[PDB]
Amino acid sequence: QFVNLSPGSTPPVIRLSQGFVSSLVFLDSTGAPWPIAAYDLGDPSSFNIQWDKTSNTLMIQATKLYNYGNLAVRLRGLNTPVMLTLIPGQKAVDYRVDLRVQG
Amino acid sequence: EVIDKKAFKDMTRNLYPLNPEQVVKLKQIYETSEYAKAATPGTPPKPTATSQFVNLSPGSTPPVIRLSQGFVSSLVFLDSTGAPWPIAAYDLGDPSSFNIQWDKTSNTLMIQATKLYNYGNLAVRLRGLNTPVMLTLIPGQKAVDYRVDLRVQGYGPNADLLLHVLEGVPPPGSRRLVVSGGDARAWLSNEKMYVRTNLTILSPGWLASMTSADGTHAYEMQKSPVLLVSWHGKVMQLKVEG
Amino acid sequence: QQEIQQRTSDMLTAATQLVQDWKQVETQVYTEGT
Amino acid sequence: QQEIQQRTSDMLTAATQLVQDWKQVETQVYTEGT
Amino acid sequence: QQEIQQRTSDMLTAATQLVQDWKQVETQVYTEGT
Amino acid sequence: QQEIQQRTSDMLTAATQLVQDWKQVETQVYTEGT
Amino acid sequence: RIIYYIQAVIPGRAWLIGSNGSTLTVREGSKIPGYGMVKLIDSLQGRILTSSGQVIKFSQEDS
Amino acid sequence: RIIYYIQAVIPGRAWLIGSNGSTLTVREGSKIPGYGMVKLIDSLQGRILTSSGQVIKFSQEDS
Amino acid sequence: RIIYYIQAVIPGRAWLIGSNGSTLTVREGSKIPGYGMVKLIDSLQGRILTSSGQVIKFSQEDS
Amino acid sequence: RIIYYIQAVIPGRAWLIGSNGSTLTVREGSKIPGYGMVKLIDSLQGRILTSSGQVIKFSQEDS
Repeated sequence: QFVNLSPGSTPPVIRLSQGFVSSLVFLDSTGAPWPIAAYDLGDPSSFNIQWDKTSNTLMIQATKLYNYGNLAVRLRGLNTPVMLTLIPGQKAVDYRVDLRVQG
Repeated sequence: EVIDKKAFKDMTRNLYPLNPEQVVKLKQIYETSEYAKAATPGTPPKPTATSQFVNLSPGSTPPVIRLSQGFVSSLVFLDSTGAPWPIAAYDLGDPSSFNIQWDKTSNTLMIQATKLYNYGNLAVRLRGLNTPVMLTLIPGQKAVDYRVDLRVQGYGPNADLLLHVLEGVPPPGSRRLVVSGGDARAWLSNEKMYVRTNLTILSPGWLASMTSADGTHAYEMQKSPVLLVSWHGKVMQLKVEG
Repeated sequence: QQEIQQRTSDMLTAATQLVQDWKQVETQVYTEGT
Repeated sequence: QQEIQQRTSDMLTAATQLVQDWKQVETQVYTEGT
Repeated sequence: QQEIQQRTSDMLTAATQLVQDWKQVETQVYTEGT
Repeated sequence: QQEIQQRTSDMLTAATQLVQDWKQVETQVYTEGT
Repeated sequence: RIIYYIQAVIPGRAWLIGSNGSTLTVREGSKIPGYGMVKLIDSLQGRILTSSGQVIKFSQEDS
Repeated sequence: RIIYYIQAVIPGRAWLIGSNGSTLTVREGSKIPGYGMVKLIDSLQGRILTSSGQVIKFSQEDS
Repeated sequence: RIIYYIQAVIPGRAWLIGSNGSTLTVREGSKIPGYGMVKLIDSLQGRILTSSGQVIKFSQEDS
Repeated sequence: RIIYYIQAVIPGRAWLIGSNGSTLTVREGSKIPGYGMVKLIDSLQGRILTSSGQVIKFSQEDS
């Protein structure tokens, strides 16, 4: 899915499965990988985020069953933060979320 | 001699006191109770992101920030030209109710509120400004701020669409069009419609054209209902309408 | 008639336990990588 | 009438707890970084 | 008629055992090799 | 019909033994050479 | 006629944002131009009474 | 006509995806463009009721 | 035509590999061209029922 | 005709080695070409019946 960075744009959502890997990747307009600089997470107990510090993918599992959460990521070239939210326990598990960005 | 058989049966019963169907339904009521204890308090708020141009007047009203229970809000400072402007200093009232993860030289702040209905105030001092900036914040509204983009009236120390339509972003204020026999997504916005396809147009002449890395074609075009398209030695006519 | 008092007691204990779970809220974490 | 003192005691306990909460006021904090 | 409680007692200990199993869930493991 | 407990008692630990032996699952191993 | 939506609302004080980007904070007894006074400011349910009988709420999009 | 598919459903709020790709979120009291008034949202069974007589469900590929 | 073999079978979902090479995963309510509507799915015995009545099974030599 | 010998026999699964050099592992219900259908598997004494009445065993002097 494309990520719209308009000021009034609706933020993206991710369906989650407990104990199962969610593959969050970030892509730019050319299709090159955009490396991830830094991130922030509220309620760290609900989600384990393995992240190689120079990589661009997130392999995250959710701990609880029906506790939605948010996520913030700041990139290397962007002064604008990227905010997403995720909800566990749905009828379709997002095995891959390819976040296409504008810039 | 069936005494051992009855003993084996009733000891199977005593070993496993639960029916497998009872196991299934106990699992069902288990996750039902999990859903009940993971239910939401009332209706959920609307997630919103906003921009706001701040007011440095000595009579204006400072802005008010909605605080979410435990969810991070990103407040990003930019100047009049929109260039980044990191903060020299920051301080918050009631440090228990809120969390701060402040990177050392960014023009951003990340805030996680903790208490449910207790409101506070925040005061920062900009890096290139003598003037301090104070905001207030209340929690527990029905709209939750994921990102607030604050712009300064003062100046800081520092002062496309083809890509969007090839990526798949239509221009705002545009509508779709019906094309006969053509695999072209058409958007009419400002009487110069944009065509997104995998074809090479031949008859009217491109006014501005983009060919992607994967190999799709985006063109700009004036309004005309009839086009002639050549495709790999084939020639056909396309009707575009609405 | 004492089953009312018994159910009140264990329901009270369970309610105290779950509201102890409710009042927990942890903090955010920030991660920086280079 | 005889249950007033029983109904006073639970009313006593939470209210005595309650007066601590608005007594608790923490201090302003400040962060400086370059 | 009084066989319920003995049927109840071991069933609860059986129930207490299984409710521990569904409650806990361990983390993942991320590996790096060269 | 008092003989039921006697066959119950003789079989019960034998019933309780092999389940843990059925629960006895062991890890794989990996060996190399040079 | 500038239309005010609720920006923030607590018990006692209220915050309104107009069409032109202006914003203000209202008590119970206060002068709002074009609308007069405020009869009730219900902090729950995001509902505000006016002296003209008008009911101010949030935006539909920003609710 | 634009057909929406259920993507994220919670108690109270729900998320749909537009036919043009414009995904959105909605609640019990709101106006859906192209269908009128949102009648009911059920957190279970994947059913959204409309004033247009439509019960929006999950997609067949998204189930 | 195109022939589907079960590869992954659980209570609730089932993974089917067509003879064309592609594959899919289904639930109780899903529509498969060439067979119609899935009637029942049995986790044991490799039994899945269709609207056409054809029992979807494993491959005969590959079981 | 290729002579099949028993290679490995357990309850459930059976390994039968033919005289052509190829062996096959099969379940209880499986059609053997050139011999027909094996209906029962007896793990004791290494006896396998076929639908055409013949019996697969081990070798007489290689077992």
